[PDB]
Amino acid sequence: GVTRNKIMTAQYECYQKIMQDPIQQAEGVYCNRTWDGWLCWNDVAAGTESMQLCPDYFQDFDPSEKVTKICDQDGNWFRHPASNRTWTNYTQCNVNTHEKVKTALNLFYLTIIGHGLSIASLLISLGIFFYFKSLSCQRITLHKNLFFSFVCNSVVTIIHLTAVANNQALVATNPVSCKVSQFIHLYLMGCNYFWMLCEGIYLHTLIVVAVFAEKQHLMWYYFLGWGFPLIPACIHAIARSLYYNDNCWISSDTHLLYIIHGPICAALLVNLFFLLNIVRVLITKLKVTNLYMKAVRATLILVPLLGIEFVLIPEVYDYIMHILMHFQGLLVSTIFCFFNGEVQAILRRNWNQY
Amino acid sequence: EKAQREANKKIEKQLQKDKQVYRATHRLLLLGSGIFETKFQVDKVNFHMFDVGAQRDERRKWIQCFNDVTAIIFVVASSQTNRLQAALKLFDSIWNNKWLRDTSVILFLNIEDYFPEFARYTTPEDATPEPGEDPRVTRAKYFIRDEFLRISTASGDGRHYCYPHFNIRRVFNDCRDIIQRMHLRQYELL
Amino acid sequence: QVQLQESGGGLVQPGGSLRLSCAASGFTFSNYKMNWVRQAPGKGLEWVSDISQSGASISYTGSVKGRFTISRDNAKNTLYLQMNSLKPEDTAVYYCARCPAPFTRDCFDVTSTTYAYRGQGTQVTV
Amino acid sequence: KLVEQLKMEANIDRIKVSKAAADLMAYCEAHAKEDPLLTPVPASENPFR
Amino acid sequence: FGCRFGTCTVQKLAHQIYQFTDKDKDNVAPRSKISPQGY
Amino acid sequence: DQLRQEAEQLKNQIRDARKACADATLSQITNNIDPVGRIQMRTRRTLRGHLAKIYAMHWGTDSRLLVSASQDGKLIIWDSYTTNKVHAIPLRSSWVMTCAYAPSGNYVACGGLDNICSIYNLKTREGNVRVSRELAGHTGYLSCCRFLDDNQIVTSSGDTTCALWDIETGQQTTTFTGHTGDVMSLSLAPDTRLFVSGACDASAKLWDVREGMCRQTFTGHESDINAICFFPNGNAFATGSDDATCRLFDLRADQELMTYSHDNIICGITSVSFSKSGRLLLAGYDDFNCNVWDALKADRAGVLAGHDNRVSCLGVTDDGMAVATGSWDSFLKIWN
Amino acid sequence: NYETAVQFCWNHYKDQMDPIEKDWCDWAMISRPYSTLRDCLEHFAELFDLGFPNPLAERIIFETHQIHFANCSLVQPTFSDPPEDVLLAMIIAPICLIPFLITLVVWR
Repeated sequence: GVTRNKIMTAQYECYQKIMQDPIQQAEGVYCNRTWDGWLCWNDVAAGTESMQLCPDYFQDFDPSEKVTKICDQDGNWFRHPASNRTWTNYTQCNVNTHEKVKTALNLFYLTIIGHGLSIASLLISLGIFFYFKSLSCQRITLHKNLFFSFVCNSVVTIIHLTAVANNQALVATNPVSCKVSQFIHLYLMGCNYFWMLCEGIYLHTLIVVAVFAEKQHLMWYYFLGWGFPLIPACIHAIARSLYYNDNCWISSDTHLLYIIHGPICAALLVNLFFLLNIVRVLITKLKVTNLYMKAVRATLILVPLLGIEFVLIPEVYDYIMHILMHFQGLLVSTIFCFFNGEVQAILRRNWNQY
Repeated sequence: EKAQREANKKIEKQLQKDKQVYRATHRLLLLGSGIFETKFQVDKVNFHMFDVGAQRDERRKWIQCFNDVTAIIFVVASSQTNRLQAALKLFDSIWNNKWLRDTSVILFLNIEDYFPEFARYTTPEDATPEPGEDPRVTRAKYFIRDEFLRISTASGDGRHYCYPHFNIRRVFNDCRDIIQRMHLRQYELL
Repeated sequence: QVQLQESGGGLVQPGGSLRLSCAASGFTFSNYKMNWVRQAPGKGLEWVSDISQSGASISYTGSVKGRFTISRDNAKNTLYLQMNSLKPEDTAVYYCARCPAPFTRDCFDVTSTTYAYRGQGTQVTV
Repeated sequence: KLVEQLKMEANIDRIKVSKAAADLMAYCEAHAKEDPLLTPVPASENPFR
Repeated sequence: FGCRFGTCTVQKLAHQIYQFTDKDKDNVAPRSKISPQGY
Repeated sequence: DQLRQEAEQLKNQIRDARKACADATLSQITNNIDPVGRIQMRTRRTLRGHLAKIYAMHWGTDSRLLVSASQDGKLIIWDSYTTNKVHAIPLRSSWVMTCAYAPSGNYVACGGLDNICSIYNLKTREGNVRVSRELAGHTGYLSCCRFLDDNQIVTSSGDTTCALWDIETGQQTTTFTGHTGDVMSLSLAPDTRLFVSGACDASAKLWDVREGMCRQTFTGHESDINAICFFPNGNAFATGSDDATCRLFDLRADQELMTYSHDNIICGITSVSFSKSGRLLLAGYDDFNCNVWDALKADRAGVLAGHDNRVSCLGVTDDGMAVATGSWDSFLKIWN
Repeated sequence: NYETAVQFCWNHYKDQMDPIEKDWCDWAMISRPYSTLRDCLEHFAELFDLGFPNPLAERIIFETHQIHFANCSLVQPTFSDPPEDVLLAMIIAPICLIPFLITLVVWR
């Protein structure tokens, strides 16, 4: 129903664009502004196949897929020699969308399951940490902060994807609340990787440099993990509204997303550098008294914590990448709270009593 | 009723102030009033050594008071009643004690009758002998080092480590290595 | 009442042989690691030999390695030091010492003076 | 030396073990009602809960 | 262009999940206009 | 002189005189009594604030205020009722191995590994506790100290010697000798006329505090005695050793009455204290847990399992209302 | 013929749009006439196998625009990319700041 209205609005837009500015500075041998029936075909150079992204009016048609339309060098559209009609193959859109939809729903369900398992495991871990109180160090405080950031990001992305990105009534309304949900989602996604960065900084300043116990002030870590991600997200919101504000910001074709995923990459690179330094000093320690079965063990123990999983890269490839980047909370909770020796022994001892 | 709460607040303020000093000092036991303390400092790090005098020769009860120290400085005396064998037995007892199994030991090493195998022992060419040194004394030193490593490497558990040597810079670097290894073992990386 | 009563050993010519026995009573002989120590005339105590609970691990001091053999018998609760090829530097009082705690691999305070859980000793002179 | 101490420990009178055990048990039974560790006192008067 | 990093895959997924599920979208298309013998 | 055969025949006569007085065992007597059942105690309180392992703790006679000593060099008085720290005394030497709370409540003694027993005054006019006295006459580490009153204190040292001091003048009034190993603990009788002491020679000696003689000596342990405590009656006591076994001795019988040991218990004992009625025997072990034994049937009645490190100390209130256990974990837990 | 139906259809559209002068640029309420005209054009083209778009379509659009939709001025480029140089500055502005904070956390 709304597809016909959108097509009529598109035809009205072609008419308004034709009537508004008929000033064509390049009025040589080319094809004129017209409407093939599904898209506004403006003034394009002749003898060239003017190709654009297929519209989102149909279900078979895929927005990512691009239709092909050529206008012949005779000052008009290229005529197909079968019916003397404008040669325009739109089959690519329909073929592309059907295969993509099946994968996309599977990835959505997988993301939901992974974030739910992460919520469960990290909640159990935070409960253990806050209940035992015998495991209370600075690293335990930073682990608590990281786990809270994890559960926050997971809960917010769950309540944003299944309510804001799957509801077309909500997106059509475009209420400030949906936009704030997208905002705080970006803010918490930044906080996640920046708390990974803080954990990496703590490991590096605890092992490599300034190893002696100085009881770090532990105040700037909070500002870096929770305070700094406010800077880009805000810088996003205002910039997004000023240049590319549409559809609750749901559309992700802008290079305004790099304001959020830009500093995250730098955090990942510096965490990779810190991981390299840590494994280097670990190998140096292991060289005096098994340098290929124990060093790689430390690497696979650190990469879920420091989040080098995105730099671990050097279609089952992308699917495994999604399952490793969405099960991050489960990994850190089973590595640092369920397989950690101290808490494991404490529970083993506690289990026979309560 | 409530004055106790402000008293507790001030007391915990003092305790949090004292915890910064406590965690910043490194306790060290020295084994050659009732205990002689010694404060010194290397690279702005304050070390606190304790040589325990005026005690009896039975150590099995008060040695348990020194399991949380950073390291146990262990000075052997060979250069009588075969003092080196007694030092070996003491080091073995310290290594295999269930409370000192997590405490590292720094070994400062500052004859063929009590050890006949030394008469058939060859100096390892992988040694580092300084010039102007008798081959006999370096052979003896490396033999003592091997006799101590035969005990310090036969372990099967414990987080202790051995740092044999052949002067405060060595203790400083060894305590730094001990702290690094402890931090690594906290993250289960070691 | 830890007794640790040892016997055997007298005046034997050099290069001879003896067998020092040590009957222990008042505790479970199988849970403790046992030791042989000796005190030379005009010298401090020194450690000679040791034997574990079961009897697998055995260690000696260098001077008696290959000559003396320690052996425990848990059924009779008795320690034995079989000595042969005795030298003139072996004349001493031999004490049958016990580790202070059971089920331990370390053995503190042996060879120390005024140490309990130690026999009176036998004078082995050559 | 030390045998005089044993002599001082040899002229003391030892009651029979049955009587000593009976007295210990009688004491433990006569004061059993005011032991809050084995007769749990109600929580309304327990100062730790 | 969009993103190429592994961390934007939660944004594009959302950007892919709302335009896929459209109540008014009709997969049926006329075969005349689909081929080069039409629109 | 070779009177060692005289010594052995005298100790044999002692052994036969002990055997003649042994009608039966404590089990044959307390074979028909009813067991106390499963004793389950929850951690009511967890005092926190010590930065290092707690070596010793002691209740006041009011059952509220408890003093605990840690090797961070701090002696802290805690109002166990409200968890608030009443006092935090900083010590000169940090290896305090023993802390005592005076029965009147005005002084606290602390000592260990410095050969000195320091008496700190609490009820002071300046509002700040200070060193009242420094008793220095021992040649080995202080393993235990107990107040007789505000003026007399008894100590035991690693030099195989106990001492009775006069705090006002600060000089050894009495010296108890006769042990051959480090005296690891002592226990004052309820009437305080006697006190028993366990040493590292596997023997426990009973001393009359008014004289300097040793009344009786008790053997039966196979290793070092680490803890000792009188029965609330004052006619018996209990000792824990490194052989993973408690032994209950009776003074009037001169021989051991009961043994508490399990085959699955192979760790030494660090602290022993009876309950108010003497039916239960609480013993802290190296397995990081405490065990509550039925002191009559010798069967385990319960296990307090809340410590992550070896339990160092253990104390019971004078009214039997709570049980304070300290540990190398640095936390004191009040059980009830 | 197709021209007769086209003329009748244009007359019907004109009769339906005569009272739409108050909303001559409001496509919300005027979408019904445009949809009817488009369906009419598609029918008249498919009945005679005519190609779309054709000169008749352009003439009808010029007629319906120069007389009715010649006063419309709506521009909503929400999907407009920000200036590349400005974009780059915004993207790297936070990144160029991270090293200062990480050094401050390392030292302080």
